[PDB]
Amino acid sequence: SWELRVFVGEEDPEAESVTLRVTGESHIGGVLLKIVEQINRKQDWSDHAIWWEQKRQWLLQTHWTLDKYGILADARLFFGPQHRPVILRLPNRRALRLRASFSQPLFQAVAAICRLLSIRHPEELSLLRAPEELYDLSYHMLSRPQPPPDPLLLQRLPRPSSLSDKTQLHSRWLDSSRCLMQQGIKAGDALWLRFKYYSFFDLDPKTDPVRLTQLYEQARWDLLLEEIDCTEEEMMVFAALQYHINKLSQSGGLNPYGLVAPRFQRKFKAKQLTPRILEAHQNVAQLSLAEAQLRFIQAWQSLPDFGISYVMVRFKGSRKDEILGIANNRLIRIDLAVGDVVKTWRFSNMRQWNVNWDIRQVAIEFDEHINVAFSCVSASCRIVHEYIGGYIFLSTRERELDEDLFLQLTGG
Repeated sequence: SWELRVFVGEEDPEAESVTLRVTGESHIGGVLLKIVEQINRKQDWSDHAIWWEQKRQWLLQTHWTLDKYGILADARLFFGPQHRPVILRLPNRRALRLRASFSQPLFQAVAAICRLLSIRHPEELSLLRAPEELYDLSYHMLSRPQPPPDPLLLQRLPRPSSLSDKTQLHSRWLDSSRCLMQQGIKAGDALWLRFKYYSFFDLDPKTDPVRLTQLYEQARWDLLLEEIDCTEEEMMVFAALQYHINKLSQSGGLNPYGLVAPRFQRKFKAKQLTPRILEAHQNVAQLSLAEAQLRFIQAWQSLPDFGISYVMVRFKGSRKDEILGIANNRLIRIDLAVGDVVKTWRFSNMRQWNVNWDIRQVAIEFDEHINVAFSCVSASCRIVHEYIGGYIFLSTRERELDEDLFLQLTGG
């Protein structure tokens, strides 16, 4: 019969404490009720749990003992709500304040978020942490395209200018087999909701207005912020489509600099840009809003670099860092000295993929005993492993969401 202290403060967690006589045989459900007991307040307690700092783990096993968990008098235990506020930044750039579980595995939290936002197929989306004002929930904000930005915003936001720059984003993906609390996210932090896997199941104009709009917005911002490349001509049709989408949104000058990537803004005068955009607009003026959004997506899907998530890696036996491209059906190896793809491995030929955790190295086996190994320079082994297994999991879809398969394939 010994002494266990549990932190109980809401604002500063460590401000208020409660102290309990616990016997090592004490069950988590018991200690939870003993904590609530020594708190003056009356409220709903059904969301509260204990976070064990040292093991980075929630004590969700109601009927395990402190001994089973390995808790002693030194363990730093935090009693608090499982659900906490986050700022969710949407692909359309708007922010929303939402309640998220800090204890569910991330993919469940994403499924919940997407359920609230009426976005089908949440398995295609995930969350990114912050790099190294606020709106409230509504249909209009989620379903209507957002007006063209100030051109100055485009010129002043950070933009990639090399293949290697494009690896930075992918370091920010959270682990979908783990919970937010486990991954360093605190109440009130910003999380970015993005389409992660460029493999969109059953995307139709009619059924998915929020899904369509958000995907469109993600594609749009990738182009405007030069996350993906396109030609001059391609930019003019992208610009014409944005203009058309926006004009249709409004009724239920042209400012062409609000419609094109900065490299075009700095190359062409607004006067030179307008006629070319109007010209391209002639080819798309007949389309409905949803048809034009789909058209924009399809033209984006046709770009040479489309659908590739770049990760900086070092292949086994290699003396230089190289780029690994992750696409929906394949892995590609890019030699930075060459500038070119030098090797492709098809997912159709993939047998098994693992992380050897002692050397922090991804190892993949292919048909005819072809073996590829590499350490991860940007991102992490967990990121690459999940991305690969995620794609394989999604290719299963033609046939409810088989969560167990997803977790085995992504190494959770």
